[PDB]
Amino acid sequence: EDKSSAQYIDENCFTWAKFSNDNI
Amino acid sequence: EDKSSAQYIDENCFNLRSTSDSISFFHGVEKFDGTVSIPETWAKFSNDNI
Amino acid sequence: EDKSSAQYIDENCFNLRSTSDSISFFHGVEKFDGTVSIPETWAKFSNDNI
Amino acid sequence: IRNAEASRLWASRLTGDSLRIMQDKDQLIHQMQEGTSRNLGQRLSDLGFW
Amino acid sequence: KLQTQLAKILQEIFQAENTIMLLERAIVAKEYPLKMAQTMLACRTRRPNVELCRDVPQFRLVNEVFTIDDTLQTLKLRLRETQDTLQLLVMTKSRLEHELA
Amino acid sequence: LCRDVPQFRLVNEVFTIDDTLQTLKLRLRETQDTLQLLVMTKSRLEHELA
Amino acid sequence: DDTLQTLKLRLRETQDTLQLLVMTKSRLEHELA
Amino acid sequence: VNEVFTIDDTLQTLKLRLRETQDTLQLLVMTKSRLEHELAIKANTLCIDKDKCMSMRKSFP
Repeated sequence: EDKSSAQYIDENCFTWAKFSNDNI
Repeated sequence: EDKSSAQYIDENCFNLRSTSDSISFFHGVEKFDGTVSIPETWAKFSNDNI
Repeated sequence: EDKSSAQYIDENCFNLRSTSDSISFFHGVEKFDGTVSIPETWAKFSNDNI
Repeated sequence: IRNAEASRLWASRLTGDSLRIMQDKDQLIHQMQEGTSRNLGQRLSDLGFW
Repeated sequence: KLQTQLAKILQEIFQAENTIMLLERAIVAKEYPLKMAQTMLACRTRRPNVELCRDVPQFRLVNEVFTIDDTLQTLKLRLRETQDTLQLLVMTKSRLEHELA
Repeated sequence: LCRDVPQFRLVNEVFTIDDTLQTLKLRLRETQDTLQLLVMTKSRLEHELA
Repeated sequence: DDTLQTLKLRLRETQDTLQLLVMTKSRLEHELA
Repeated sequence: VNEVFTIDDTLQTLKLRLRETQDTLQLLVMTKSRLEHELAIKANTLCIDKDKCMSMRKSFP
């Protein structure tokens, strides 16, 4: 949900990877 | 200008909160002769400029 | 009764599936040379008795 | 009986040793970390002065 | 008497397991702080020109590296001793239970 | 005294497994400096970018 | 590579067969006597 | 046969008591290790006490 909301914000307007790795 | 570059570097290093981006296991960094001077010499260069 | 004990404490290992509580460190026991005899030897002792 | 008891005392004292070492030396680590941070702060202050 | 001894052996063997897990989580805890000095040094070594400074934070960072390496090696030492103690306790368990039988 | 095929078979397979684990950990103990080399490369390339 | 493990397996098998053979020899000599 | 096994079982029991004896010997190694460990503290305390006691008895007019 966080990622999708960020993507939508990026679309409308115009390390997290490590945390996702730990989640995996 | 050089010392402003220096201040910004030191800022984003000390004020950097860890666990975030720089968590790579650097090694071999236990040796560095990059420093050529002693702070007193740097101070006297600045005084010479003044 | 010797082979009764044999079959009992043999079946409580094959039927005993691996996951248990006795899993805890030992040392290498390659040096173990307890045994002395042969299959044909058990066979022939049984034949002697019968 | 003596085998058992001697082994127990051996293990218990070793455990106590390990716990004490880990705890105190962790405290030392974070102390010197604090020292590093303070020194960096004063260096930044001097640089701003210049 | 022997049965009582067997029971307390079981208690002590899993206590030793608890010690081992304490040691391994100590390893995990000490893994991260090694990042402090090495990353700060790696990023600091880069400066444009002469303002490179030999100073107290640098000395203290060297001390960081030295001390942390000492921490890891002492802790893995403790690891070897705890495994040795556990295997000794287990062979004692085995012998005692066979004469129980 | 259980002297049949299992004892020798197990004795051998445990060796096979530990010899196996030797090279399996060899791979990882090399993967570390495999990481380190790319660490130096990335540090360089970002600095020349600056 | 794998020839190493195969050779060691042949080594152990040859060993075991040798103890088998020698003790069977001793036994057969016992009944012979 | 009966005598052959009577030899063998006696031999393996002797081997078992030999393993017993080696276990006892390593017990003794551990115990003497404990004793020599504590002996250092003994010696240190004794020498420090002796030195200071000599000093204070000799001195303080």
